[PDB]
Amino acid sequence: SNVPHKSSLPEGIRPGTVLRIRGLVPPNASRFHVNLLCGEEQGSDAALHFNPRLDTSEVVFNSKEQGSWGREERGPGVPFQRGQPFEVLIIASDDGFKAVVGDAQYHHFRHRLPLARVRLVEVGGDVQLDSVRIF
Repeated sequence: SNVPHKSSLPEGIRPGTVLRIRGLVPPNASRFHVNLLCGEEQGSDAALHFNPRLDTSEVVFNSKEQGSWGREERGPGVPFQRGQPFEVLIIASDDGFKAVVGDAQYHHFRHRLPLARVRLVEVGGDVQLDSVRIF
């Protein structure tokens, strides 16, 4: 069973915040996601949707605003593998979110929504989480 992991952020997140996600991509994984969302409602606007796609060998970044998706950005290749553990940082600055995978800077996603609207982090899909922490 895939069960979403939710972290409420009722005072939001400010520049200089680190979301640290550790887990395993299980053997039959298709894709999983890390979403920074504006509210608890299903289909909430998203400042960031980070979506490793093992099935298509891509990592997609997008936002959702006023109920519509933005233009996808892609990182280089896919630094995740079925059957292997990973660590991702998502780091908030004034300018955007930096994604770090393993020991490497991976992608910068410029803010599209104001960072102050973020209220929730949801991690789900085909992933077995070790831990999620927000600093």
